[PDB]
Parts: sequence; C-alpha cells; structure tokens
Amino acid sequence: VLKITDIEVLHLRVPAMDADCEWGEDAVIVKVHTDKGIVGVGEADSSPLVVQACIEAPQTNFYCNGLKRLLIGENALEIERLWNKMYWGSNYMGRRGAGIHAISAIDIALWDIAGQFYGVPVHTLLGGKYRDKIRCYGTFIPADKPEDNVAIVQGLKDQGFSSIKFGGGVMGDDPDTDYAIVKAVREAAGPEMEVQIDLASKWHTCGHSAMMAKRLEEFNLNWIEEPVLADSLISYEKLSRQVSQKIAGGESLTTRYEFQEFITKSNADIVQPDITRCGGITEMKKIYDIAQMNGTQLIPHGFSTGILLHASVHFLAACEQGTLMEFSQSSSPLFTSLVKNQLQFDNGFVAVSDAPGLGIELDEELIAKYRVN
Amino acid sequence: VLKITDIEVLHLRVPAMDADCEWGEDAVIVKVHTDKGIVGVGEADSSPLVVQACIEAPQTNFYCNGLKRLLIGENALEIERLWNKMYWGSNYMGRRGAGIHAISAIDIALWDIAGQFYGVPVHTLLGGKYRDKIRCYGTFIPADKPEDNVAIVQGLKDQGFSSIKFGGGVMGDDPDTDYAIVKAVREAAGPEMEVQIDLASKWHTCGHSAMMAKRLEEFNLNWIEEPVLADSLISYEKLSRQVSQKIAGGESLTTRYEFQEFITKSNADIVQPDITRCGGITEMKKIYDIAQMNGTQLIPHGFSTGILLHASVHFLAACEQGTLMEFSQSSSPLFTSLVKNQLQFDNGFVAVSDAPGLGIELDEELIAKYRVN
Amino acid sequence: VLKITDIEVLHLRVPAMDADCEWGEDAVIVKVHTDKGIVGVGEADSSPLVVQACIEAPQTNFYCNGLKRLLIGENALEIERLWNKMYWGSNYMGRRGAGIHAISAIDIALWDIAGQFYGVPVHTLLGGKYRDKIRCYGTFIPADKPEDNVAIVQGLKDQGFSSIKFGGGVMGDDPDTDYAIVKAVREAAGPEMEVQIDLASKWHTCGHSAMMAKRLEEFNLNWIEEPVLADSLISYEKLSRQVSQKIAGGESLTTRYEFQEFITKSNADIVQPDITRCGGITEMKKIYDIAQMNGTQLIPHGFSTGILLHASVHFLAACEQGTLMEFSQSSSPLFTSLVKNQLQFDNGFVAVSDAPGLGIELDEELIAKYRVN
Amino acid sequence: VLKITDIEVLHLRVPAMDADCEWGEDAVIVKVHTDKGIVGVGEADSSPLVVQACIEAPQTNFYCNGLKRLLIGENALEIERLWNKMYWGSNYMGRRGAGIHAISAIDIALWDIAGQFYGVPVHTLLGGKYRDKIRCYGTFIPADKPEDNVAIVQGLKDQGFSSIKFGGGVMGDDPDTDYAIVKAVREAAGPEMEVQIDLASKWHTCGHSAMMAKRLEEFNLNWIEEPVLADSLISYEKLSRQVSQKIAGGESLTTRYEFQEFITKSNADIVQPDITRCGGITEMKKIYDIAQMNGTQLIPHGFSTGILLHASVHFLAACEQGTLMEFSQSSSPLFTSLVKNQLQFDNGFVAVSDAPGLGIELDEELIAKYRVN
Ligand SMILES: [Mg+2]
Ligand SMILES: [Mg+2]
Ligand SMILES: [Mg+2]
Ligand SMILES: [Mg+2]
Repeated sequence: VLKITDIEVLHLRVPAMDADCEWGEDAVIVKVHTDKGIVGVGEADSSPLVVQACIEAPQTNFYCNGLKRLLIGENALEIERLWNKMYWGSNYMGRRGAGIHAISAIDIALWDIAGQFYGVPVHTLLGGKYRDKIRCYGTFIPADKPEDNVAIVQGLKDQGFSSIKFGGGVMGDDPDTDYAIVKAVREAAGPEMEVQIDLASKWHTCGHSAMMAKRLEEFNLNWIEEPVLADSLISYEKLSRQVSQKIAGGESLTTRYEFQEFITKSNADIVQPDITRCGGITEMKKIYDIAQMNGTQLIPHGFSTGILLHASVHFLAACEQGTLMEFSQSSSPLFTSLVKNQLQFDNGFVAVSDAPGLGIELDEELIAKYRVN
Repeated sequence: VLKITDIEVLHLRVPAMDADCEWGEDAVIVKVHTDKGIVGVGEADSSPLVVQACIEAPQTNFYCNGLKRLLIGENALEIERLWNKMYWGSNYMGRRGAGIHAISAIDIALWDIAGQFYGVPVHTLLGGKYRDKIRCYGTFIPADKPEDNVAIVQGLKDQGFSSIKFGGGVMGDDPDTDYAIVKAVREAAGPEMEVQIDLASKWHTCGHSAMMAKRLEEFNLNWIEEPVLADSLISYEKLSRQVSQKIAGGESLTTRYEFQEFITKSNADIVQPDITRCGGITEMKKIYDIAQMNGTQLIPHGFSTGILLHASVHFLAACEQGTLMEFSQSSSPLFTSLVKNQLQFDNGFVAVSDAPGLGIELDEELIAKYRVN
Repeated sequence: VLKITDIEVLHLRVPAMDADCEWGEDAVIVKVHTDKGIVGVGEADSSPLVVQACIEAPQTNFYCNGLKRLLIGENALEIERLWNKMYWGSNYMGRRGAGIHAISAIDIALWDIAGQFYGVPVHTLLGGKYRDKIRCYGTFIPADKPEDNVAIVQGLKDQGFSSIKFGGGVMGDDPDTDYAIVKAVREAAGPEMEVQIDLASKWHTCGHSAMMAKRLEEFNLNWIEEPVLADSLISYEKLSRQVSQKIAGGESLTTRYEFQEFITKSNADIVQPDITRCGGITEMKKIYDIAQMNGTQLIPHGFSTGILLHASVHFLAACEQGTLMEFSQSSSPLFTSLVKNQLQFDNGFVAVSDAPGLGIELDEELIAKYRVN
Repeated sequence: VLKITDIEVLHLRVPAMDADCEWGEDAVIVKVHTDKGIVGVGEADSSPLVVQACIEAPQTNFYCNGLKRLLIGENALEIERLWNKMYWGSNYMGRRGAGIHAISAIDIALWDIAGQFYGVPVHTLLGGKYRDKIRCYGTFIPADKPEDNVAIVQGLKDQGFSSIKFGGGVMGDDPDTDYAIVKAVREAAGPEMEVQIDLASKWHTCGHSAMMAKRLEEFNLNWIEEPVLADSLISYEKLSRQVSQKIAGGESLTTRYEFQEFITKSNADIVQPDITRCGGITEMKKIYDIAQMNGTQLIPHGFSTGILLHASVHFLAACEQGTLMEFSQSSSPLFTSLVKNQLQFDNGFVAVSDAPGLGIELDEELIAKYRVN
C-alpha cells in the first residue's frame, strides 16, 4: 500500500516579513511524501504562518490534532477517507476557515500523488476530460486615474482575452470614481468584450450596491462580483431581485456546507470556490454537484501560483460545465516561475495537460531563494 | 485616549509536544498592553500554535493581516470598532474558525481593560448584574466500566452540584454500554438531580440518535448534547420533531452568522457558544440577543482556565436569563492556578466578582514554568 | 456606586396650550440626577403631557409603575438592566407606544450620565467612532403653490445640502398637485441632488401609492417615505415588488419587536427609528443589529431639539453604516437654542462631538421662559 | 344629530398616591356628554394619569392631538368613524399601548350612548343576543402556603363556579412551590372543575415552561395563561408543538394589528383581549372576526369595575361563541359599588342585561368620595 511518510510545508515570500504584501507576493505550499517516492504538491491561498501551524500542530484534544500527525503512516490513495479524517481530527481548530485552507493544500497534493501512482492525469480520476482547452478571463487592479486603464485593457486584448475582470485597489470608493473607471474600460474594450467587475465587498451595503448597478447598466457588465460581504445572504438575495447584471460570490467560503447555504439562499448566478481554500479538489467536486442541482454556474476563484492553476485546470477539464477559468496576471516570481513546466495562457485559452497527476515540477532553486522557513 | 502598545501571546503546556493531550493540558493566553500600564487578559480555547499564528501573522493581502498588526496604536476602549477592524482585516484567513478564536481572545482582553479603565466590573459595562451568584452544572468523562461511575457522581454530589453532565471517552460507541452508563448515573444521583449527556457527535446519524431518545425517556434527561455534528442542521431539526428530551449544541460555532443559522434552523432548545471561540464577549452579546428573539436558551460552553471562567461569569451575571453555567474541573495546574484570585465553585454556585474588569491576576511564576514560547 | 436621586421632567411649549402646534413647537425633556452630581439629559418626541404622566405615575399594579418610582435609588450605570426594569415594571401601561417614548428619554439621559462618569463621549461607549462627521439631508414642508418651493430648495443648496426631503402640509392631496410640487423641486435642485419625499401616510392605500410612483419616476426620487400607514406590512411588501424607488418607513414604531416585524415583513429598503421614540440608544443598538442582519439601511428619524441631535450623532458615529442623518430646519427657539453648545450643520455635514456623555449644556434661561410645568 | 359636548375623565383611587396598589384599587372612567342630555360611560384598565393625559392633551402636531379635542362637536352616533378619527389624530402618541387604552374608554362610552339613543341594549347593536346568561370562571391570587388554598377553592365552589383560574403572587417563582400549589387545588376542587393557571409571564422561557407542561399533565389543566411574555411569538409557537395543555395569552395587546399577529403566529388556542385596552367594543369585534377565521377561542380579559363587566357581557351576548367570561372578585368599593345596578354573578353565570346601552347607572356619591381629580 502507498504510505504517507512526511508532509513538508514551505513558506515562500517576496517582500520583507514586516513590509506590505499584495495578492501573490507570498505562498504556502505543501509536499506530501510517500514510501514509493511519489511526491504530491498542493498549496493554500491563505496566511502562510497560519496554514503551517494547522499542519504542524500537536494534539490539543481528541478532536484537535495538527494535520501532519493524522496523516503520517496513512494510505495516501484513500483520499476521501483522509479528507474526513482531517476534517474530524482537526475539527476543533478547523471545521471552517483557516483549517479548511490547510486541508485543501493536502487534498490537492493527494490527488497529485494518486495521478502519478496510477499513471493518469488527475482529470481522468475525476471522470475524464470534456475539452482540450479552457477559456479564460483576465484580471487587473485598475489604475487610480480612469483613462490610465486603456493601456492595461489594450494589453489584455492583444494577448487574446475575450473576457476581463477588474477590481481592488481603489475600487468601490466613489460612485463618480467607480463610474469613470468602468466608463474608460468598456470604451477601451469595445462592445463585444465580456467585462465583469469585482468589488471585494467594498460597496458595503445592499442599497449602495443597487444604486450603483443601474448607473453602470449601460456598460453591459457580464457580472458583479462580491458587492458586499457574503455573510449577508439576505443582502445577496435582495440584490438579485433588483439588479439586471449577474451576481457572483463565494471565494472566501469553506466546505460544502457554506457553499450549500450560499448557493441556495443568495440566489447568486455565479458561485466561485477557490480550490485552495474550499476543501480541495475532493470538496470542490461536491460543491460542483450542488451548483449543478441548483442551476448555478461554478467559475473557480484563484490567483496564487502554478499549483492552483494546474489543480483548477484539471478540475474544470473534468466538468461538463467547466467552460471558464480566471487567469490572473502578475510579474511575481511565485506566480510566473515556481512551477517549472507551467501551463501557459495562449490567445484566449489555457491548454489541458495530460501528464500524470497535476503535471507539476517545482523550481527547486526558486524554493531555496524565497524559503522563509 | 488609552492606546494599545503590545499584544503578547503566551503558549502554555503541561506535557511535551510529541505527547498525548486532553481537554485543559494546554492553553493560549493573550495579554493586551496599553500605554497607561493597564493590561488586559484573554484566552482562546483552540490550538495554541494556530491562534499564535493568527495574532503574529504579517500582511499577506489587503484583507489578510495578523491581528497584532491591526491593533498596535489603536484606542483600546473602542472595543466593537476594533472587533470589526480585526474581522475585516483578517477576513481572508479568519471570518470563521481559527481566526475568530484569535479575535475572541483579544476581545476578552479589551473588555478586561475597559473595566479597569472605567473602574467597574465588566458585568456593569454589559448592562448590570442580575444576580450575585450563578448556578453551575458539573461534568465528567465517564469510566469505561458502568459500575465505576457511582463514585464520580457521589463525588460531585459532595461538592454541592444539583446538575451534572457526562460524555466523551467510550460514550457513544456501543448502544448497550451507553444504556449501562446512563443506568448507573440516574440511580447514583437519584431522581432529584438534573442529568445531561454529551456525545460529542458520536451517535453520527439521527436514526441512531432518535432510538436512544425513546430508550432513555425513562431516565428523564435534562438535555442531549451534540448527538451529531452541527454541520447537518436538517439532522437536528428532524431530531426535535421526535425526541422527548431537550437538544443542545453549538459549542464549535463562530460568529453571529453561524449561530443565527444554528438557532433558527436546528430547532435546538439550547445553544452553547464558547466565549473564547465564538467571537469573544462582544459577539456573545449579539448571539444572546438572537437566542432571546427565538426563545432559545443560551448555556455557555467552556473549559480551559480561570480566564474563560471570569469572562463567562461576568457575561452571565449581566444576562436576564444568565442562570446556568458549565463548571468543569480538572487537577490541571493551568485550570486551577493560572489565575491567582480565581472564582471558586461553592455548594452549587459560583459567586459573581465585582472587581473592575474581569478581576484577573495571573500567576506569573506559573507562566514561566509552563510557557512553550 | 452611582445612584439615581431624582428624575426631573420639563414640559416646554412655544404657543398657547389651546392653540395650534407644528412639529418642534413643544418638547418634553428629562433630567436624571445622580448622587455624584452628574445630570443626564434626554427627551421624547411624543406628547409632553403623556410622557410626563408615564414618568410621574404611581403604582397601579405590580406591572404598572411610573418610571420615576422604579429608578430612584437605582444604579445609573447599569443601563440595559434599568431598560429591562422600566420595560417590565411599566409593562401594563407601556410595552408599546407612549410608555416606550418615556423610556427612550430616560435611556438617553442614562447614556449621557455614563459618558460623563466615565469621562468619554457616548460614541466610545457604543463601540468607537468610524467618522469625524456625518452627512445630512435637509427637510422642509413644501409651499402650497408649486413654484414657490424654488426659493426654499435654493436656500438649502447654498447651505451645502446634497440631499433633501420634503413632505407634510398639503402633500399627498392631489395627484396633479403632488406632481407639480415634485416637478418644481427637482428642476430647482438639478440632476445631481438626492431628492426624497415623505407623505406621512397620506396616499392612504397601496394602489394610489403605486400609480403615483411611476408618474414621479422621471424625477429620480431617492426614496418614498411612509406612503401609507406602517400598520399594513402587506401594503409595504406589495409596493416594494411594484415600485422602482426605495421605500422608507418606521418612524412611529417602538421596540425591537415592532422593528423586527417591519424590517422582515415590509421589504422596505430603509428603516427609520427615532432615538427618542423607539426605546432610546439602548434599543436603537438592537434595531441596528436587526437591520444589518437583513440588509436594510437604517437612517434615523428625528426633529425636535439639540438633545435628539446629539444622541443621534453619537449613535451614528458609532455605526459602521452610520453614513446619513436627517437635519431638519426650524426657526423655533426649542430647536435652535435649548442646547447651548449645539452641534451645527456645516456645508453638507454635521461634525462629531468628542465631549464626555452627549456633550449637552442646556440653556437654563430658556427653560425658565417656556416651562409649562 | 346627537353632538358630543364634553368628555369628562374621572380618576378614582382607594389608597394614597405614594402607597402600594394591586389590581382594582384605582380606576379611570370616562363620561362622554351629548347635547341631548344622554351620557355614556366607559373606562380603561391602565394607568389613570396616563389615560387622563391622552384624553386631555393639546395639539403637539398634525397627528398628535389629545382625544377630547378631536371629539368635541362630533356626531356621537358615528362610532367607527370616530374610532378612526382618534386613531389617526393621536397616532403619534397612540397607535399602540396607552393611547389605545384611552380610545377604548371613549369607544365604550359611545356604544353606551348609541344604545340609549336607539332605545336598545348594546348587544342588539352588535348583532343580537345568543344567550340570556354567560358562564363564568373565577380567579384568585393563591396563598403562599400550598395547604392554605383549600379554603379559597371551596369558597368559589360555594358561589357556584364550575371553572377557576389562579396566578400572581408567588406563582411562577419556584418549580416545587408551583407544583405544590397545583397539587392542592385539583384535590380541593375534585376532577369535575375546569382548572386554569395564569403565570403572568413568570416562567420566562419556553424551556422552563415546557417542563411543567409534562409535569402537570396529570392534573389536566384547562389552559396555561401567559407562560412567557407575548413579545416572543416564536416562544409561544414552540410551546404549542410540545405542550399537552391549551395555551392562552394576549391580554396586554392593543389593536387588531397586534392581535392578528398573535393569533396567526403564536398558535395559541385562546386569545384574551381586554375590552378596556384593546380598542374598545369596536375593535374587539374586529378581533373576534380574526379569531373566528383562525379557529382561535376568544375569552375576554378584564378586572376593574362594573363598566368593564357591562361592556364584556354585552359583547359576549352578541357573539355566537361568547360562551365564557372571567368574573374576578374583590372587596374593593370601585369593583362592587361604582355601578349602582351592577350585574351579579349567580350560581355559575352572569345574567344578560336588556336595558338600553350598557345599563350603567353610576354611584355619584362614591365618585365624590374617591376622585383624585
Ligand atoms: Mg473576487
Ligand atoms: Mg460539549
Ligand atoms: Mg417621516
Ligand atoms: Mg392574565
């Protein structure tokens, strides 16, 4: 039987431990080692220090063990049983939130392991591939001055993007400033392009979100992502009845339970689990099933490294409705270079890899360079 | 204009990191330091390494800061605004679970500070005390042999306990054993005593749960605690339609959002937030209001140190319906001795402290002896 | 301990006791006296004679005591416990309506007392301030002839108001007269200004309200306040499904219970408790929490004296979503001059006061002048 | 063309203003005077000072007039239009609570006038009498010692009471005492008697309430009255799903709106409007219709003077299901002697009066003796 022999956690960071940090300038990656010398790689988009503690923690009580402790000596191929072992065994400190992000990383690595052991791409183990490539949308953080975004938008257009998302930075702060940035990007993109917006909850309330949506209705937005916090399922529901554009959310949620509540109560058009936060590939499978039962489109969230990319691609290839992925752009060495043989965006699409497991080879020299721990 | 100058996390432990650990043999306490020399003390009943990481974490992104970074230089008196700053600022890594445990500890410390600063017990800041002492119930892990339990029951009877709870260990596993443990405890306690069971999710399904509910209807139990996992709200509701006894749960939940769902969808009679997990005193207050609006009894959960105890007593004293508290006991030096002037169980009841803040003086010798960090 | 020693009720009136009276030409204010010589000031926007009787009443039965009787000798700092004491103790004559207005006045004065005793502004005790000033909207009673409102609107525009509300007088009487007044104010204000209307229930029925709303839809009204009586929650709900503009109501309601029913059943966009009617600052806190849970915007109602103003400002400063206040305009000496150091509207905003308690000094000479009792 | 010329409020009292007072030692009665010499009598079971203020109040605003000002010069026969004029005209200070108590008194007086004017008993104006007498139940405050109660039960048995209610005093406080009081009363009355309890909200929560419901299932109580406060409709509904006995409440509510909510959301078996609080005879009629539509039994609440008694009998006589009335007794001269020709309890029953109006002649000597104003 294939036995787990070690779990290795690697904190990677680009700026200083006291300095500021954007999305994608740090990472936490896990290597699961087995007795046959198959290593699986996963990651979590979460706080690296916290994820590390969830994995490396000792026993606190019978329902509170660090994840490494529960998994050394275990049968790596039995992925779902191990998911349930980690979930129960770390339940006191996990169950929702950071502990589930830790589980996601390990689960992803276990799927990598199984694919390599069995000699098949993960998409085969998930049921088989429906497509040889996946359509992407590109994302950017918008420039403070509205008309300075034309250069960014045009830069994505000749890259081949037929769909774009923007938000963060100073997005949501001024109704007039919000209007002027959305103006300058639709004009720069033309009337064929899909344009969607992400507020990262910055419109705060239901009323401010609805007023802003009718004013931006002329620009024909494809969706409006996280106008408010996903805590208020009532606020989402109420926005759905009163807005014309699609509503998207869900990226910060963890486990099938939170997704089941979101999907059925928010009346969102689009649900966006992150494969490295939600519980991993195993959990994402169950979340997809719930979405399908409810007529909700699942478009995964994610921007970290090639590990998230390879996991998300393998997952979507295996979905009948896996027709759209987020492909975010960064100059960070962690995004561009950590995975040596990284899948590349190419004229509107990313190709599906058929290599065993997740098809990940890590840049070992780069690990040595940015290793905090 | 009291400013926060430092947040000091103390990991305490009795056995070694590689060794076995039960409820109460480790703790994570937080000291919040101000520029006027007053210190506030809080704790989190969770994994000490994870809570430490939540507090000490650097910036990862705009919604992902460790708590300490968000709080140095802030006005300590502005407790609810600071709760929201932490909730928002750590949202990506927190929101539910481990991050909220870390928030709970700090929140508790901030209340302790405000009390000292204002020269009044926390119960006055919470609205004023309804009682001079609080009725307690006692808890035990039952011995494997059913006939061995008569000495533990009697031991609690000698202390003055009019109400007792048992669970954990071999409770839950075998239905015949379960019956044999419940047999010996009602007989040893007599018909006078309130007797409650806590299965810690070990009956697994409502089908297995409902069978024992008709079986032990002759033993007249006060409540049945966590028959299944609180993840299945439907399983709880279904139990409430066919069970004679009262249903209790909720100890592992975090934020008013999880409690609002549990309270309204589970039809449980009793909700059990832990003050050191749910979000702290600030959040506990909101959870109390929701419980009141829905006719649900709030009996807090908690067993760690005198910190949890002092916070729970100050809370319940200020609640119109704050009429019952868990008083679990251990010989563990972290429970008995960390808080110097610790409130004592006394013939059925724990007295309400009127000292300013939470009335907590820490055994500084003991801290040095048992600190891991 | 800080003990209540007296409760002093002052009926102030501008015109004769047999003459007509507009909004703001009479007031009832309460002074709560303590043994440390701290006086707290509150008021109720209600009938002065009735409020006075609720406070000064003797015992009628065990659940029917005047409020003064329940509070002399009590511990003033224990505000929420005293709220519950008054609520239970006056339940037979109070519970809803005028008795709750009486409670509001006292509760406001108790918060004033606590702030002074502790040496902090009330906004600190409510959780801390989110903003140094609060955006206001101005209100006026419209002139009978439509085009005579231009002078009023322009008068508010150079005052700095970016948002205006009008109603009362002859508002709601004629569909053509209603249309012509709304015409002449939007033209006078321009297309940038927020313009909202208040009918004070004068459209009577659901059908008349809906027909009038589509005809005024061109003028882009920010909200429609109280089209019908808030008794018919069904009428509000039905209007929400069929109207484009925001629906506001709630000003006449009392206690969390009426607000919970309104908020959840009316599907109103905006809920408007009056801090001097709803149960006071204590109750308003619980009403805010309910609004937040349901995605409903809370915009306080109020126009009486500086006492209501100072209470509402302290409250909103302490709300994460306290972004808008009603600032009504009157020439009445009670509005302009009763509070000596009154906060002033200044170019679109009112500044937040940091003085201890509510920051209220009463014009004692003015009290002597208009004192009926 | 009968015109109202005066409304005369009479505050009556037995002990002094500073002294103790129980149910029935004060009253507030209203005389409505017409220009044709006929006088109508009503009362309000509420605080006499507050009801007086509600009636005698000046104008405060357009929706805030004292009732007397709204009614002088009006056509007394137009009772329902006058109810609506008062409801609307005092809405700001009334709407629920004390203002509706003041309306109730006047409404009752107007019915008394119409009856005299038309030469027919009020029961004819209400639709016509179904019965010549009404079955009564009797009430007592139980003596502290459980064994002392056997003489009171027997005392009521001697009078002819086939149905009895007890509560107040020390009822509610201690569960063992509660059981010991209920023990002695079923035994003293025998199995024949209908026995009911009224806790006056003193069981506080449904958890405490439901335990006694299984406990006293052997005593076969006719109903359990107001176990908790009627504010928590959810608490009532939850009690109805698990209680053997019938649930009663509603005595403190005002207007068809509160009753509609209580009746439909509480799942109570019995609703108890007080004719002198709920809105008067006019409103009671509407509340009866709602109760009928929902299968809810209406048993009126009331203990004050012969005014309440004469109004309640005239009401119930005209109801198809007006088959049970509360007949509480006191030695108090306001109860026994204010109404000269007072209807008498007679061997189980109170006879129906056919005199025009309410058949009320007031003891004018007694008025002079006990008037406060
Ligand atoms: Mg997003
Ligand atoms: Mg438990
Ligand atoms: Mg209004
Ligand atoms: Mg009663």
